Amino acid sequence: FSSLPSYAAFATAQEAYEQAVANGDSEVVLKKLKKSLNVAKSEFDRDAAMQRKLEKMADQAMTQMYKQARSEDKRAKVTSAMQTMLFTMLRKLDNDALNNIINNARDGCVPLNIIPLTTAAKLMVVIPDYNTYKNTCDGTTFTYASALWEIQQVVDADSKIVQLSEISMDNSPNLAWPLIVTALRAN
Amino acid sequence: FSSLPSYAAFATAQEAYEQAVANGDSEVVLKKLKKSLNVAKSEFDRDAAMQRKLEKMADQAMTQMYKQARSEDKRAKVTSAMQTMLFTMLRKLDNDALNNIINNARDGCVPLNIIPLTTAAKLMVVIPDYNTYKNTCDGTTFTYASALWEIQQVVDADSKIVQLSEISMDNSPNLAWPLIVTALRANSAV
Amino acid sequence: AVGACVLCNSQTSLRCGACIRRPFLCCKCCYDHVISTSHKLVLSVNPYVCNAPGCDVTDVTQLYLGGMSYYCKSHKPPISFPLCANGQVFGLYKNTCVGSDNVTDFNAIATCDWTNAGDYILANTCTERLKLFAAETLKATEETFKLSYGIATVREVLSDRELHLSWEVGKPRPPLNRNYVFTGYRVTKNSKVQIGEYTFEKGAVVYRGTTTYKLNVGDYFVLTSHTVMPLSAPTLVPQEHYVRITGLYPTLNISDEFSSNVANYQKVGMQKYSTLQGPPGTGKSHFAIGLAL
Amino acid sequence: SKMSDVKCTSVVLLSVLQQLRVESSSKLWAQCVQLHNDILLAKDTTEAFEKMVSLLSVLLSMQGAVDINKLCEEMLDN
Amino acid sequence: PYPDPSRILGAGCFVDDIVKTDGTLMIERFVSLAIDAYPLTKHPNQEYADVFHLYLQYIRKLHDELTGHMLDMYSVMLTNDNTSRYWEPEFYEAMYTPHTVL
RNA sequence: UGACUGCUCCCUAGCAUGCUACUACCG
RNA sequence: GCGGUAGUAGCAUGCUAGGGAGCAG
Ligand SMILES: [Zn+2]
Ligand SMILES: [Zn+2]
Ligand SMILES: [Zn+2]
Repeated sequence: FSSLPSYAAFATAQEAYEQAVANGDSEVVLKKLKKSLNVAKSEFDRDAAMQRKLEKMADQAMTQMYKQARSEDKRAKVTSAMQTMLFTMLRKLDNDALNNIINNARDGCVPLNIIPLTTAAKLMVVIPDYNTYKNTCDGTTFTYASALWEIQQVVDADSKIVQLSEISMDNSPNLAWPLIVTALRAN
Repeated sequence: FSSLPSYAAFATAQEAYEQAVANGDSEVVLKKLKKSLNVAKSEFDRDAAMQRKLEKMADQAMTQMYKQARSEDKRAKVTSAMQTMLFTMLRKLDNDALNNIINNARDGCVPLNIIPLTTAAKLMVVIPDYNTYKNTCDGTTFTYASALWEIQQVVDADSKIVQLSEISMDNSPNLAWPLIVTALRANSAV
Repeated sequence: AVGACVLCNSQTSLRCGACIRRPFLCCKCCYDHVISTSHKLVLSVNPYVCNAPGCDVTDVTQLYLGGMSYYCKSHKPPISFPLCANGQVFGLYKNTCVGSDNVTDFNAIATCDWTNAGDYILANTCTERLKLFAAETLKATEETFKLSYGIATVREVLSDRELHLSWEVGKPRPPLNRNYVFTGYRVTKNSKVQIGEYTFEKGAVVYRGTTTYKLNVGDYFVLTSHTVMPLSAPTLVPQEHYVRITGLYPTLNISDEFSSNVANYQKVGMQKYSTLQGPPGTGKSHFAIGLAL
Repeated sequence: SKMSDVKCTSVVLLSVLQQLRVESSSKLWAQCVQLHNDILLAKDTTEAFEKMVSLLSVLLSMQGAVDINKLCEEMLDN
Repeated sequence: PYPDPSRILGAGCFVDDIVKTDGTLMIERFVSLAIDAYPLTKHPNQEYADVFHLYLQYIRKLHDELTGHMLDMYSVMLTNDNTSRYWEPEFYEAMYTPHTVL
């Protein structure tokens, strides 16, 4: 704390008294010098701690306000944060069935109900283009979620039944394409 | 802190004493200066301390009385709210059936569990599944508590209207099953 | 909370307490906002006001930062340092601040009633973001001085297109044409109820029907306005002409019925933004289709 | 380490599903809660994975909900 | 007394509230959790002490993160006066030695 | 929508006591 | 020459009040 007038006064008094004492002198001069020195020393010493307490208190207050602002900010982005985190962990898991269904949904082939686990029960998906049908459906079997399923019904956007033999490269582009395959889980 | 009653005397004595010191007079005037200034500062000390104590005492008293006033205001508003709630719920007592069953008592006292059982106008039934449904409220009118009730509305756990034509054995697994049935007292109260 | 004061290029958490849009001003920037004019109240993450019960101090120039709180002048526990001191106001970003050379931007255009031509003059003598602040404040003043007039209502109804109309308590009436759509709401006992869109010009009160209506008792018509949110993208894009016709899907045929289209087609080939000054019949009818084909 | 990962992923997935107002359908919410509670009690890491597939199918079969493709282009899921 | 390590780790990893998935906002949670988990360092099994050591290292990391993360964008400079006591075992060893304090 | 107890850690404000220090009065 | 008294500053100790958090039945 060397930026206060009290420090300047105390330093000048210290220098004057020290020089006078080192020069050598009587008792009355020493007494007068110390009576004029100690008041300035106390004046300096009070502020020397008051300033420190003020500075640390200000630092703590700024810390607390930063923490409050950050918490208020954080509690307002939870949906996006959670979605990003979930997909990061889904990457890190690295499973074949999960990767299969995520890529299928990313290209457009999403399911319509909860995927069953038993050797029975119906599953319905939507196939929006011929390329997805070429990749997944070949023959009369269906490969989805790293499993095997058996096609039993095909329905178009007009809800008319389409037989499996109908679908072909050039024979397809005269149809309502968002097909709906309903299959059951092969053993 | 600058216009205290003793401030004038203290400052005037200090100024006069320091002028005498600056006059370069003998040591007796210096001793008188020192004594007078010492006693002046000593008397200024308590005048500067007691006032500061008193101000803080007064501030504490003001704060306490303000919070007391706020507490009284809150009490008044909660009293008004409770009175309003009681007088609002009073207006649905059906004061003819209640009077009819009160007068039959031999001294005016009746169990509380039989007041809704004999004077209520509406009945609500919660049904877990279809097997329980077909044994309790099958059809459009059923009997319970020695009275006849007729159905008025049926909703599901999601609070959406459900028609009785689709509450069947085949269509049972397609409903949010905690069904709620509402009926009215027939021939009696509503 | 944490926004942006950009003239001093300073992230801020402060804002002027009594102003147009709760504008964001940094420490020194809030300071010369509160000494060049009279705005002696600010808002931070928490508002600056003495925290003892029953106390009341609007001013900030004499508050102190006490024990994780704020205290004041008339009711003074002064074990603290003043909030407003040393050319700055206490807050975050108290060190990473620059200041403003043009001291009187807000002090000039945010201090008048937002109706003089000087507002628009300075708005055109601004930067892109400064003029964005200007435009948003013009929308704000439009709405805030539109919400100072009456609400028309039909209490007893007459034949459609000729009704009766009483208005409000003491307020004046705005201009008369269909500029202000009288699309209010109806109240049954506490709630708002379907009303439709109306407009009052002729008054016996003749109405123009944006829809066919069956007016009931009390039906109230007035424009109820929200406030336009701040925008995050610039208005105009800086002028940068293209290197080539790279990234285009060219065609073979050339428009012939339009006799001033081919050179302008090439212009769109290497022009980034395009404005012209024309009455009806300046390509607005056919040149858009010309580019479309 | 392959089991705690799937339990944490299941917790995050259930949180995401709850954020999308799924509990406004009692049957779907009951099924999701049952699956989530069954995953956390698993002991072997095959049943947990099939239940995880079943639970993720609920989120995938909601068209508007989220953007699978944007959330896959942010240096995230492949 | 010592608790089940799984309980301490579960309290560390699963929280109610969203604002408790940012350790810098609440460092006093982990101090209490490490107080509860101190006597695990005398257990003959080795992971049990590793729980306490992991908590101490996480506390130090959170403090360093706070100081640097606050010195960077703002210009407030933090001090490490009598804060290192929270990542040394002597502050926690004194809670199980018979001498009433506070 | 958030019960009754017990224990412990952290921060601030006040009170009481003690230690040291600096001036001043008194004998 | 020693002690007493009156303010002022720093430090330590125990309670009361307010706030944040942890564990147990
Ligand atoms: Zn202002
Ligand atoms: Zn600024
Ligand atoms: Zn005050």
